[PDB]
Amino acid sequence: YDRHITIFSPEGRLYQVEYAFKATNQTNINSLAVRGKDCTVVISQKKVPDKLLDPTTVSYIFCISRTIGMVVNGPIPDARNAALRAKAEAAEFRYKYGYDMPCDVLAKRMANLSQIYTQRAYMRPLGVILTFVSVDEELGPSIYKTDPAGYYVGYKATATGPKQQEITTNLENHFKKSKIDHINEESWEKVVEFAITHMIDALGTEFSKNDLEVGVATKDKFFTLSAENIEERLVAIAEQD
Amino acid sequence: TSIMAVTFKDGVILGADSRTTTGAYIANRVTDKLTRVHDKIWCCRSGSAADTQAIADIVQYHLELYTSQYGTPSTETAASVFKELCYENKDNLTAGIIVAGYDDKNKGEVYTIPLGGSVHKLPYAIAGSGSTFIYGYCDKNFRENMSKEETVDFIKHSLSQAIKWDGSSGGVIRMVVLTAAGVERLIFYPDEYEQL
Amino acid sequence: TQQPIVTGTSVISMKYDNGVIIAADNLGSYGSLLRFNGVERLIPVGDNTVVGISGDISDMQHIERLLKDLVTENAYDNPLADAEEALEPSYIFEYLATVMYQRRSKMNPLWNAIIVAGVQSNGDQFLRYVNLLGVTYSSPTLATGFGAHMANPLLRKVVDRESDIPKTTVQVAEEAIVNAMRVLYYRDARSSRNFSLAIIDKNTGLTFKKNLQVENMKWDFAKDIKGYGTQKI
Amino acid sequence: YSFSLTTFSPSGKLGQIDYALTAVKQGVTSLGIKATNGVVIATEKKSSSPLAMSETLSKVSLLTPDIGAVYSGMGPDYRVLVDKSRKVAHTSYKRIYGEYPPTKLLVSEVAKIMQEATQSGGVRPFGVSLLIAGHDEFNGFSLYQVDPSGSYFPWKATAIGKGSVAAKTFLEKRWNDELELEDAIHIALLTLKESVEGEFNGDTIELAIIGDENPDLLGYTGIPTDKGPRFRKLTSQEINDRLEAL
Amino acid sequence: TTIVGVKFNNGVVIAADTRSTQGPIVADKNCAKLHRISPKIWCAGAGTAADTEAVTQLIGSNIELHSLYTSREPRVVSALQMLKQHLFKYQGHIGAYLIVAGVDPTGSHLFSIHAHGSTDVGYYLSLGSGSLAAMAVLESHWKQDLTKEEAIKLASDAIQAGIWNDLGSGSNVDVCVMEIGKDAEYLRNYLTPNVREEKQKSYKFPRGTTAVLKESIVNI
Amino acid sequence: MTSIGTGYDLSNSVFSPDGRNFQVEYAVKAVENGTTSIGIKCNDGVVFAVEKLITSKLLVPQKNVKIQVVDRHIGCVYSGLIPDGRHLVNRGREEAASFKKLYKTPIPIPAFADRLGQYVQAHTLYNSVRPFGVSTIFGGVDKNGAHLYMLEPSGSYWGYKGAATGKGRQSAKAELEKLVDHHPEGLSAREAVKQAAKIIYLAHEDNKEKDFELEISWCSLSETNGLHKFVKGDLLQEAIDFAQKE
Amino acid sequence: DPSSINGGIVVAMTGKDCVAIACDLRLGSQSLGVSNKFEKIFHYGHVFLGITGLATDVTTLNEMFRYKTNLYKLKEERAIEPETFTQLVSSSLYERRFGPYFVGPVVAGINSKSGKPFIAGFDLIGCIDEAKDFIVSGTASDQLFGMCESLYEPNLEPEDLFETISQALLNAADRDALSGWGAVVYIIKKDEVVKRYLKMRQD
Ligand SMILES: [Mg+2]
Ligand SMILES: [Mg+2]
Ligand SMILES: [Mg+2]
Ligand SMILES: [Mg+2]
Ligand SMILES: [Mg+2]
Repeated sequence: YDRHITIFSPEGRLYQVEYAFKATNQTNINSLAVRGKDCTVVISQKKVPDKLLDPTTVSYIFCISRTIGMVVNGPIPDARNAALRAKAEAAEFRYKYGYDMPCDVLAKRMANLSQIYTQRAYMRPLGVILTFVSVDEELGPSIYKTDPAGYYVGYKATATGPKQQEITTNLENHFKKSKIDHINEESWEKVVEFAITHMIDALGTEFSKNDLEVGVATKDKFFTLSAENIEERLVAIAEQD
Repeated sequence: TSIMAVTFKDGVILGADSRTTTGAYIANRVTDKLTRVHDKIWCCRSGSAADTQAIADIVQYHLELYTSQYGTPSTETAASVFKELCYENKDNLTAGIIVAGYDDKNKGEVYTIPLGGSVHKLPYAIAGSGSTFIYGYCDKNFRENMSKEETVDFIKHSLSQAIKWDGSSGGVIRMVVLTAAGVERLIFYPDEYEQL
Repeated sequence: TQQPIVTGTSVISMKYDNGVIIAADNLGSYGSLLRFNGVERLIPVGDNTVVGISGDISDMQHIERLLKDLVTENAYDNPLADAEEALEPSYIFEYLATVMYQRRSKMNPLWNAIIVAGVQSNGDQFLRYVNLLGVTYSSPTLATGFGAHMANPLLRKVVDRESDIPKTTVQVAEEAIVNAMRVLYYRDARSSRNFSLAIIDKNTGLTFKKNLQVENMKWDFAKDIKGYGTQKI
Repeated sequence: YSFSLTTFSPSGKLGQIDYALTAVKQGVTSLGIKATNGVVIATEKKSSSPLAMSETLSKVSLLTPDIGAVYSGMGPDYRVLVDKSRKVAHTSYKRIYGEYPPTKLLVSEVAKIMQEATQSGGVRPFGVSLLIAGHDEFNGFSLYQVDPSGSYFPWKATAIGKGSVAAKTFLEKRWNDELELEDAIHIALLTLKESVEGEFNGDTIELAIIGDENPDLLGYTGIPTDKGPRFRKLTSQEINDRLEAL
Repeated sequence: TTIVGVKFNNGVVIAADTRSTQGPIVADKNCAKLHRISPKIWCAGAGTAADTEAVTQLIGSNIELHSLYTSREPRVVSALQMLKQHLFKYQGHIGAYLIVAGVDPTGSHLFSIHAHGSTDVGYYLSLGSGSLAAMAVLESHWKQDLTKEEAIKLASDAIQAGIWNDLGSGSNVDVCVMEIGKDAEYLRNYLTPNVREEKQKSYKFPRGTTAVLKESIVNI
Repeated sequence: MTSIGTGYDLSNSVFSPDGRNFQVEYAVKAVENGTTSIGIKCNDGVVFAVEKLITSKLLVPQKNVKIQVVDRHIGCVYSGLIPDGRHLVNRGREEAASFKKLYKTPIPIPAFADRLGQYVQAHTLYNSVRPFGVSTIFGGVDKNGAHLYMLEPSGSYWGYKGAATGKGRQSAKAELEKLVDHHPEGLSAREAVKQAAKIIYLAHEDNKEKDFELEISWCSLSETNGLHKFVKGDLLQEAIDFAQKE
Repeated sequence: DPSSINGGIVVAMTGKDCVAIACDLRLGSQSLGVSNKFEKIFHYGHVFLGITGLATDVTTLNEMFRYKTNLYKLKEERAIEPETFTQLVSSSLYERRFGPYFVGPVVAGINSKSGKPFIAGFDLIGCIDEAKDFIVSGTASDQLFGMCESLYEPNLEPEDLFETISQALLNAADRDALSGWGAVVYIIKKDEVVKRYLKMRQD
């Protein structure tokens, strides 16, 4: 049983959950999220090798509510299952309580749903890591990330993917040097540029406008960038004349 | 109540009186009957205040859910959602609702949903106890494709007259303007509209 | 529906030698307020059927949607949906009759009277009535509500018995229908001057005429009617 | 899966409960100390990344104004128990009597919740042990441990999780029945200092007390009969203060 | 019953009379009509007294759970949505009529709510049998940008109007002051303008006045 | 790859230690045994085509139709276990009708895509069902233009310029790719029809042993007023003649 | 209405370190007097409950409360206090909001910890009369209000409280066709409870 359903192994471990974590790297793409003074930026690689694909339909970022964005690390169908659920939760919350669901509250809620799949035998965990961003009305720029174990926490910044330790250490170093926990830029564009630059650095690769996708949360709304705006960003950081 | 919504050349304008009564007592003299269910989709409310608030609330929830899943809902779609709730629960609602929206293709749209839950798309719509008194006035003064200013005037004149004759209407005249430029709220006080 | 709010008055209809005609005015009333004036109450289903509806307009709209859904469903996995396996008037009728009787029997009627008009695949005229009680009947002419009382007697002078049908042309039937519409406008306080008419012909198909107006009225003599008894001026 | 997943083995032991305990024994150390004028509960805040903000999570939770809890084992199991515990305090107690439940009865409700996960079809037991500190008017201050089995025992002091054997030992030596809250806080710190590998400050330690009523935390004045909450969580600052003059 | 609400430059004030009536009889001459939903959210009720109290408690409990769950201060609009949805679901049969006032992280708020589930918002409101008398005062003396002390005076004058003119109302004035940035300030019997005069005599009976058939000790 | 995931491939919704679901990948092997089906997004529309294997001359020609309509505006074609394909289309028809009932406007193509996707992935959630043994190519016209999608047994779907699945999918994909390269300015619907016939013809060389019949459908703003229609009569024969010439 | 079929009254009053609670003995069916011994006052530990109204509900509520308080004592390991019992009565009543027990309960008792006298009344759906001089209930509640507001003064000694609550009950009852036919009075202090049966008119 213990290799197949969410029951304890003699070491008090849950294998299907551990294996669910392995699933999250299967799309072989990295994401990072960073907070500005007044915005939150989420960035994720985009690898569309098959030329028969419509790249504009390939996305692991989702607009959960007017203010909450989500980026997912893991296979797209579990990704879209979660995205649908969070959207529904966020709508129900606003209806019942009369204000917009905070990002950390949505994260906790999804964390709880996730912990339930680790406790009930008949449901499998989702093979996904959900990064939630917003500029919360009370907490300011916010990043909360949930995993298949039902765990979540808030972040100064975070990274998820096969090369996440690389990007993470790239960020920690920067935040040590800087002595603040966010990027001191008001322009969301400068915050996006920052994130692209540090991801390029940590992954040892350059990007064209088709190699990534970008979400941006501000006080007013969360939105994603067209390939055209992404290009404009890539130009801003171009170091060649 | 006196509520109307009027399509015009650049979009649509919603108007309403601000009086809510229970018996002959004016329980609220500054009611806001112009209710938002999406960015550029709003509605005018008449009938039971509990019913119309409860309906608009649930419709706002449906369109929020719609937006996160499917994208921007059309004015028609909003009218559909209202209709479904009004028709299916006809035996337990008193709601007379005008749905009015802007979009880049149709510009302004107006759907009136009378008691019973039928739905009617119209170039303009009047409703509420006070509208009876202005049927003839509105018929003779409405033109298609009026300017914003001409439209504000039409509504001001219309609702001013309905307020004059209807005990269930009064207070201030509220207006909401839906166009490409966005959402604008207007207000007119008795000392202005009572002289027209 | 426990009681009607917005309503359409008479739908009227008759068979003629090669098909059927059906008409209904464009009014949606609200008690004694003549509230809406471009309300279409004739509902074509495919090329062979027109469903005319009176009564509660909310319920009419609900039935419209049921009909579109039938059309949609019938086409699923149906390579002959536009041909051999298209909807027949008789299928549309039987469905509605089933629905009306079910709703009556749950004490929650669709508050309507309905006439279904069309031509069957073998060329036979189809004309049959159903209402909020689930009551059904056919006759060479059918009319609902007020029209049952004044249009029927007019229309029966044209097609009085089954044998009159092949002796009756579109031209004659259409004239009879229009005249009845004028008479209803004279005497039905909930009628409008504007109406729709549809002909379904075994040869020419469906012909849907929107925006007809009652014409050629007599009001002349009214100038000479003064007082109510003794008054002379 | 409509059958128990916790079942008896031939030795009579229930494996899933034992394995649940193993998970608990693997968790970060946490402890509780009961004084004459209060109770303290404490744990370490291991941040699983420096980019994580540990303040956004809380291992010590207020259940009622006079009752709080901490845990070792699986965090998400704990989070969920906390939500359930707060609700049952209202649904089975406050909405009936207009009063918050006394500690031992609230402990008893949480015990039920955990027992149920060890018997109902289709579920694993919870992988946490809780320490629960409370006060009530008729029993005064108390301290309980609840286990994955749903068993609970009252303690004068105890520790759970990884470094619990040494911690229970340390506590056996230093504990006496005349500690005042301040002694108990001090001892809790010294105790946690052994278990703590790595950083040790007000930012990697979570600590709360059940002590005197705090009228300043009530949020309103005017009902003089209205008691302030006895539960208070110590700030980062307050914890560092004690640490320097340790 | 007479309850009012009055916003001021930095918060909101709520007030009520203290008479509860079984028909034309006064059951409680010093009753408490100002209820707490949460520390800084308070409500006053008219209508069916049990419904007013019960629904207060239900939402208060839920608001508390919500607040613990979300780690946020409860918001007045949350009490509003929860109450109106509950009252609507019951189609008027829960005869609660409430003025709910409060301050939260988004500012200061004032709402009314009726048994069928409809809600209003304004700077000054009244409910209950004495609401016409109170509203006559509010309509005569309200102005924008009241200080705390002015809104207390105005609300207190309005309750008085009902106490004196409404048979449904009487006895004392209770106020609660919810100022932004401060603890809610509940003033029980802020005014007590109706003390019984001294009776003309004591009606203490001489001991043994009352005839007894039998007597016995009961054991608890 | 280990193609066989021994000990983890015996029931659906089980994660293998490398985070795979083998039952889903096995469901894919059945899809790869199906007949070839394709979709081509064109300038104002979409085209569908399928290979139909004439297993016996006892089959009656032009019966046993494979392409299905959903609502009035969406086509679906699938390869693999055909009855799984009908099952999925039945679900799509309810979802479409349900959307149209509340919101009045016909279900937009990306919205329809996600309804099918969630339903398909819901069948990778539990061991009490098996995954769908079809890949489905589908799409149509909405307020935002033409859309074409392909949906796999996992629930995974994306939008496509051209899509192919079934036995001859590698061959078909290659021709789909040449087609893309050769038409940067776009492809008319009529052109796409002919090109579709050619592609199915080339793919058939994988099932060359048996005869086949070609089935083609489209949905195009200018050709069918954004409704789904089967390509028939002269246009069909014209495409058949063209395909054969190549 | 159901609350006047059987008839009967209850009154409770506070005094100095004492409370008292009293009731008539009548059970009738409209004009027909049937039982001469139907007491309306019960106790669970040191908490007293009086109940007027429909006799069948009087009996039902008693059993319900004995049940609830017994479980309380077992679980809580101490007997319920008057304040806590008051809330319990309220919520038990409200639970039947739309099909209520036709009763007017009254609680009296002394908190074992504060030593503070406590009384309360309820409407048929649980609304609490927090008043702490006197509480009245039953078909002669008007009469009782009148008698209490007149005769009552605060901080009566138990011996004096006994005369006051007796005369209030007796005189209210004699102006009510549906009340009377005997009475019982409890004088409750910390260490002693005395029950007395009053002599009254039998018409
Ligand atoms: Mg599971
Ligand atoms: Mg007026
Ligand atoms: Mg009484
Ligand atoms: Mg008597
Ligand atoms: Mg007698």
